Amino acid sequence: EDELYRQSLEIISRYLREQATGAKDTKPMGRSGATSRKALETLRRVGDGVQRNHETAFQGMLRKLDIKNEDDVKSLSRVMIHVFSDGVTNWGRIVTLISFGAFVAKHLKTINQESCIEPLAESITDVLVRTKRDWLVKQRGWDGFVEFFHVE
Ligand SMILES: C[C@@H]1CC/C=C/[C@H](O)[C@@H]2CC[C@H]2CN2C[C@@]3(CCCc4cc(Cl)ccc43)COc3ccc(cc32)C(=O)NS1(=O)=O
Repeated sequence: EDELYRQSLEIISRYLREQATGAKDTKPMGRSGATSRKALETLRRVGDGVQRNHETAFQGMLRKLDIKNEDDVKSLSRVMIHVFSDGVTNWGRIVTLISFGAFVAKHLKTINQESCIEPLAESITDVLVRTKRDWLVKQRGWDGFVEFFHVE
């Protein structure tokens, strides 16, 4: 019914949850599982590097957002639209979107608000898919993501 949304949510939710808890989800992927698995391998390799390369800026933005509760987490959609959607789209910026999401997910675990991680992943997915579908489709979706970051 909306295959790109469903697959995006699975990849994003899995990465954020795994980043927060330190444990891999053992459940099978849904449809397009082969691609989703490679997308997840790519985020672990690339997204983890991004959180370190931008550590000071990431810690700074986190502090500025001052996330304490569910209402603070709900406020993030507006900021993501402002910063991510209102700019050039490329894979790098999409990785920063998702990687900073993981950064926030880990924060939510530290403040014992782990229940907000899946809603956060839904919000990120809404921003990504619902504001950049045209670009994502043209760039071959998650297959394109995997191809873009491929290690020979
Ligand atoms: C060179 C650039 C990366 C480094 C920039 C870091 C910035 O200082 C802040 C640290 C977090 C980033 C702001 N923001 C983080 C935002 C905006 C802040 C709220 C938020 C919340 C969640 Cl859950 C996820 C993302 C975000 C929106 O997503 C992006 C996407 C691309 C770039 C920036 C960005 C963004 O600017 N990406 S980029 O690759 O062009």
